[PDB]
Amino acid sequence: PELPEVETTLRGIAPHIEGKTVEAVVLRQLKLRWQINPDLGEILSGRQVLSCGRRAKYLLIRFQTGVLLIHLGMSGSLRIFTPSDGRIGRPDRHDHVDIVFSDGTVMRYRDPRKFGAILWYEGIEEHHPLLEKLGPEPLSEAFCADYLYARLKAQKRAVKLALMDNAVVVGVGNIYANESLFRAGISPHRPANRLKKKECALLVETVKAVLQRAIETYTYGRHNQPCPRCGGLVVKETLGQRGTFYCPNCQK
Ligand SMILES: [Zn+2]
Repeated sequence: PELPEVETTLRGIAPHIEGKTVEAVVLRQLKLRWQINPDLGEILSGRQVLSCGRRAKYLLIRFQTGVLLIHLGMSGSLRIFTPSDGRIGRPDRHDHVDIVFSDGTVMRYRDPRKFGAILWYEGIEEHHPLLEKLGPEPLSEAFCADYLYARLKAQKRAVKLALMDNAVVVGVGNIYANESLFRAGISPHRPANRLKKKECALLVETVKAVLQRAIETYTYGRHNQPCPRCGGLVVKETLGQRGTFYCPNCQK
């Protein structure tokens, strides 16, 4: 799951649980990628979920005594059973966590590869070990032109290495990085320092647009095919330990 997948998971889960009271927590597994607190039932039972949100690939269920972090990893997913619909199908070898509310809603966590994580954190999200070294979120006004200009003035690896760095900004993997760097016309190999504000603005805007469309659920893998704007031979290179596609006639 990439960032937009987790965002649509959040938007599909938030209404059905926000404001509800946890009646019980059935644990069918205690070891994922990290150990699950073996006594989540008493911890969550009776305490209303105050809000729900996301940061990078981590879903956050904020209560009044802490926060529950859920990482779906490589194969993880969540599903909501409303009591007014159907029947709750019997669990699986891969349905590890149930959260039963007093409304009847049930939240089931499924991870056939046992790679996700369910962590309970009493403290400040700003200082979580898995969360502190993260940059600002795209889709947020903390991702401005001035932030990027101040963040690229120090290091100047190629633009793709900095864009795919979770410390610079979260959630832009290979696909979105390539697509956003073409649509901006800034080139993957440009020195990060040698851009300027007038292109950092348009690049953060194009990143936001690429991601925003990526969540409403293509210009990459197009080497040796003419470019939609220039028309150029767009090339494919392996630098950055990941595939790269760009138009050498546009992007500088
Ligand atoms: Zn072109």
